[PDB]
Amino acid sequence: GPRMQCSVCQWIYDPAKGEPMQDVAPGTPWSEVPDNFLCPECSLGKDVFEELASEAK
Ligand SMILES: [Zn+2]
Repeated sequence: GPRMQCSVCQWIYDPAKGEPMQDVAPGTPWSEVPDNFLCPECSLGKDVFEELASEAK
């Protein structure tokens, strides 16, 4: 259960919470996360995004 963050607004993405109400349910691979996804605070082209996501191992 990793978590990412945007180096713009500073929004942490916890797969344990995610934005299931945005076409992205918890426990989702950042990879699967459709580029359509845009930080609700600093959208972002998913380019300024890093870290990990989705719970595993
Ligand atoms: Zn953000």
